[PDB]
Amino acid sequence: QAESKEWYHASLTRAQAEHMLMRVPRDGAFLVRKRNEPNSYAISFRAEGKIKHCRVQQEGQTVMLGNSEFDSLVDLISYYEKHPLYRKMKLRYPINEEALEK
Amino acid sequence: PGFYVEAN
Repeated sequence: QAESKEWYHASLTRAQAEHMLMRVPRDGAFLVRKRNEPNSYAISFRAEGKIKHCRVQQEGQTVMLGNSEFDSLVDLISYYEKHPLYRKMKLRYPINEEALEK
Repeated sequence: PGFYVEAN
């Protein structure tokens, strides 16, 4: 049920993600960005009133994050909308230029 | 952690 179009950025740096997330001061706000290392993404998110980043590693057709693994990035995000990602924080508010304009 | 944190 997570929708990549609402949170995914193919081309966005860490600094740009931070500038976006500063504008929506809600824990659980997040976006996902491709990194310029192969088979790598970052989830940039707010938790504990701060902006943090975690890496997601692709291996073959699956993506890995800590003790967890999924058939797609969309499925990983779906899972962490239902289960906590960082301490008690779940992914809650997908952030994009569209969201921010509103 | 460093520049990136570990997920649960």
